[PDB]
Formats: sequence, C-alpha cells, structure tokens
Amino acid sequence: LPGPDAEKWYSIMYPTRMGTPNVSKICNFVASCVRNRVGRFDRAQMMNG
Amino acid sequence: MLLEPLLSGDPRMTQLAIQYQQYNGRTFNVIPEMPGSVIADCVQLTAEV
Amino acid sequence: KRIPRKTKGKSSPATAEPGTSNCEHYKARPGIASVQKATESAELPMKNNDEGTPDKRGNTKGALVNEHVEARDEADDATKKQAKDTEKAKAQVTYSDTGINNANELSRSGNVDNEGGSNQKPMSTRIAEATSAIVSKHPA
Repeated sequence: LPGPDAEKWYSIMYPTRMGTPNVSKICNFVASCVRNRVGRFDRAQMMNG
Repeated sequence: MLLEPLLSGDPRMTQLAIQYQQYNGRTFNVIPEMPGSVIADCVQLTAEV
Repeated sequence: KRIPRKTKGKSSPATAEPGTSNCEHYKARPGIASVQKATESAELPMKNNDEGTPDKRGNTKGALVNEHVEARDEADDATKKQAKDTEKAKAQVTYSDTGINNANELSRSGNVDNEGGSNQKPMSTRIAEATSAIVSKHPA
C-alpha cells in the first residue's frame, strides 16, 4: 500500500508471515496457523500487461 | 529491439501464434512450428555437463 | 583484425586497351541521387517500443500516465511528426481525431507492471521494503 512509511505495514497486514522462535503466546497462535492463505490468491487478467 | 515486446507482462510463454476472426465467429489460427535451436541445445548440453 | 564493437555489454608490354573509355553521355532517367535518397529514407528500421518493459534492475521504464491517454498522446505526437515531415502547418494524412471512435485502445505505458499492479512505487523499492519489514538486530 502506498505512503511514505511502509515498514510496520507488512507485519500488521500479514500475521502468519512472522517466524515462531519461542513459546510466547503470539508464536503459540502463529504456529497454530495454516500457511497457503497469505497474500494474493486470485486475479482476473483481461489484457496483456 | 530483440525479444522486447514479449516482456509486456506474462513472459511465461510456450509458443507464438497469430490469428484473426471473421464476422460470423470463425477464426483462423496460424501456429508456426519451430525448428530445433542451436543455443538452447547447447544450453541443455552444458546443463548435462 | 581487432574489430570494434557497437555496444559495451559486460565490460562496463604495350597496353593500348581499345575496349573501354569512360567519360560521359548518359544521365539518370529517374535520377540516381533522388531515388537512392528515397531508398535511404525507407531503409531505417522501426523505432522500439520499450514502454512498459522491465529494465536491468526490474522496474518498469517509462513515464507514469494512463494507458489510453498515452495511446492518444502518442497518436497526437505521430500526427505532429507527420506535419513536420510533410512541412505543412497541419498533417494532411492524420492519425488522430479520425471518424473512427477508438476509445478502448491502449498502448503500453509505465503505469502497470508485469504482474498487473500500479507503479506508484517501483518494484525494487517494494521488494526492499517487504524484506526490510522483517529484520532483527543484536541484543544490547
């Protein structure tokens, strides 16, 4: 998404993207997640480029 | 130019073909059949090596 | 030997001879210089359409503009070039403002990338940002 600051936005938008190093509650949630359900998964392309 | 209009989004091609349609929906596909190509054969040979 | 290159790439008795006598007496009937100057007008290959194409680093090169507006301004520029080549104040053979409604035509531009999104931020900065989001440093 556009804007001058784009650092925090990937971590906020995608909770299943981070690593799971420890047995903290955040990683306890993230290690109990599915992984093929992140980002784009469908589009409708009608013209070449 | 060389290969530059093929870089217009979706470069994952297989084979080139050009076609038109009449008014009644009938089309005419023309698919030129490629001969074997020397640089790609050499790339496959050096990949085997 | 030692041929030059157009582009850089990786590295940053008595002989009377009664047969021939070459002086004069035939003029070119359509004209040698005129017909060959037409030929070297026609000899030049087509200029390239590098718009909407990736560069070395991966960013789409060209200006940020709507696709249809770029196609219409491109027809405008071709009409002005035709006017300068026929040396009138208006090109008699015109490419724009024709009777054909062509409001759906699109010529390629730097607005759209290869995947299908916009180029408000270039792809190198987008990739660098998406990988600089997740880093980690040493503890104090």
